[PDB]
Amino acid sequence: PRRRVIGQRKILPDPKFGSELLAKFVNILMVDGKKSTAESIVYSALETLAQRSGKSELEAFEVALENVRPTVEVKSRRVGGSTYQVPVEVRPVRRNALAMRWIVEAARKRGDKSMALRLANELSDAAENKGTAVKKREDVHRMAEANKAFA
Amino acid sequence: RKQVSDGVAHIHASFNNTIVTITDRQGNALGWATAGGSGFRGSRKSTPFAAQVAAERCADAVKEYGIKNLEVMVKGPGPGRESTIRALNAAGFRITNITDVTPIPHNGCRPPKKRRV
Amino acid sequence: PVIKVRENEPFDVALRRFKRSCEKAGVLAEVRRREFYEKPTTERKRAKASAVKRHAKKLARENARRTRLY
RNA sequence: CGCGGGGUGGAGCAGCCGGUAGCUCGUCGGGCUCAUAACCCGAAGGUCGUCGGUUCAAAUCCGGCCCCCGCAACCA
RNA sequence: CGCGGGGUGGAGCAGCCGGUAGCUCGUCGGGCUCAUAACCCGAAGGUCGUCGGUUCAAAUCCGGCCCCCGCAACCA
RNA sequence: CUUGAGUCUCGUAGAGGGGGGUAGAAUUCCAGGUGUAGCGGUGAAAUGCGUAGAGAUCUGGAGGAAUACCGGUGGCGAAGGCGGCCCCCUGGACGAAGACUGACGCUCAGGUGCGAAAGCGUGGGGAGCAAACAGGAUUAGAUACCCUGGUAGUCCACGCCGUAAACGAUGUCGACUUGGAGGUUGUGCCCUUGAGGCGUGGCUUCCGGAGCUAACGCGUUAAGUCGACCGCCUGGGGAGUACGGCCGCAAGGUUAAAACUCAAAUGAAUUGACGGGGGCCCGCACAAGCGGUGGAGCAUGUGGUUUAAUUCGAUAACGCGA
RNA sequence: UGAGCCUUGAUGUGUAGGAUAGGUGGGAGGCUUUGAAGUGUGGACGCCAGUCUGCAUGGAGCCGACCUUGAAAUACCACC
Repeated sequence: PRRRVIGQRKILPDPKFGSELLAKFVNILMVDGKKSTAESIVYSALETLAQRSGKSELEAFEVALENVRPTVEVKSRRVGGSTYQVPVEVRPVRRNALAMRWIVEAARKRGDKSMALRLANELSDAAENKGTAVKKREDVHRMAEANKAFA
Repeated sequence: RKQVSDGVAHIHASFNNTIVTITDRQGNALGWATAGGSGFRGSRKSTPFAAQVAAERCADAVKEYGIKNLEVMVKGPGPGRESTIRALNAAGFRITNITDVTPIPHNGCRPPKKRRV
Repeated sequence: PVIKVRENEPFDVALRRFKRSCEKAGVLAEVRRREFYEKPTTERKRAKASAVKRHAKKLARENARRTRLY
């Protein structure tokens, strides 16, 4: 907004593991204010992922995230007659959220049956550096690279 | 090809496009590169970044001449004036002279007419 | 703006010196003025108007300065 | 009839040794874009005219056939 | 009469081999637009003058007729 | 007679004028070397130039035009105008003292001359730029703006043209009326004890007093206070046009009406509103996000059409009065 | 600067692999004081693994069917 920046509101960590990032992820996943279901889904996926990849639940989730975080994004300035995309370094708070949102969109898109299972597959892909979220991440990077001249 | 230790970089810096040309000290060009040729078009090649990468390309080109010392002559107004020379430096030559080599008439020829925009 | 790098001189410093020399020369400005043709009337008009602006800036604001703002 | 060029991904131009199987525009997806063309990423389209053979590498070297060229000569 | 051009979607200009059936403005819907024209998307309008035939491809190659052109010649 | 006007003496500064030389930079082209795929251009493109070697880069040559810096609300000129250096011819201005002439002055209808740019004629020249023209864009269209080219012309010589917002939109000459801050160019004195101190002349930029002015503003360079002479104005359009004359190669210039027509037309300033003017600031205004509407079926209101009637109203109206 | 030729030298990665296998026939040991393996490198090619080769040093050994393979040794060989 124009006038005042405001402090971000408080977020509680999730009951199972006691973490803020996961709570944010479940929030992102949720729909229609239905939290209990969304967090159950998140837990189910997590369990499947842990089974697949070994490591802790959390650690695996974090790894998967790392593989879809963007260093740089682009924004439209357009000072000229035609529009110019300008890269910008994306801040720590934002990048994490973007990766989450990206994972969740991929899960929505996938063709598997259960939501939790789809999310799980998406996380596995991110860990392996395939899937959908990684592609979109790549595309973002690629656009930035193309418009690197602008800075 | 004959190796040469010392030579020139000519930096033709226009508003629309930068041209880097490495030559020997006598005048004979060794290699050249351009922002337009570096894969930059329109808005993108009229930029310092385009110019520096063109400079980098030119430097790469004259690797086989094993040039070490270099003096630079900067021509024209443009973005690729400081950026280019920085890029050249980075490429790892001993920069010896920096000269400005813009053609300034002493009120000779009539320039073309002012644009109406 | 001919320049020679001194012995054990940093590159960046040298670049800065060159930039300063160019600024002093007014080469870029020179170029800018010669890009296309200025009508004599236009040149006269610019010069005069600039002088008028300078004089305003010198005297009227001084007068204003005498009085305090708050 | 004889003699030189050779025959391809929707069209075209594909790196002397047979192991590389392409690039432009084109259609679709997306991203940007006010728009469009542009730009970026990725994707479907093969026989290498054909019949065979030297060889694990073959369309890629050779024997024949069908065409596209180019030849220059002929014609009672 | 004889000889060259050919005959279309409301008007016009439609890619040598007969299998492509069009584009402009025009009318309607909508979207934007302060407005309008513009811009974008989509939509109704055919016979291909006609009678036939070579052929599964025909208006698309041919035989005749009706017109539109253009011809250049004629006229007691 | 000497105050006005002029001459003589010595200096001063000046892009003042005319002629003739010359310098350097830069553009263009030519010839050649190096070298390799782009260059160029724009908001973005494309036309255009490029592998027949461009662009870039170096060497040599040709030619034309103009003179960076100095350079300045600096200077000179009646105005137009005048800008690299040199030389030749040449006009004016100012100051310093003296000496002389002795009203010789001011203004000026007709008249005469000079008079930017464009334009015309004849002969030269032709780098760059560029009306016209051509192509590429943009656009609904784009006979424009932008891009790529490009001829008259711009340059020189000699003639003509005689007009410009040829403006300070302010005729010329003279006298008088408070001030400040400068610039420039002289000149007198002063210990120049230092770039200074005190004067006194010329030209010149800005601010401002009295006064003047419709106001804006002008204000010792008047638009103040007065005198001399001239030029010009008499509502807007029609019209600086027609006819006629004079001039001109022509383009056209100059002189200059009438009918008819309207009740305005104008100037300055004021308050608003507006601006694809400028500054500062705000709002789910955008941006960042989440969920919708627009497609489907149904509900509901409206438009329309239909009807005997489809009640009337609302149209920031349309689940509204209801 | 192009381009032939008597000649004597070099050149040749399917994957199986000692690793830069052109093919046929005569063949089981060719070279080594008109100087063998190991070292120093000058110039070439290159699929970056290496290969041929000059000069110096060294002075008494490296390479064979091998294990594999459609085809076996550049152990000598002539034809191209």
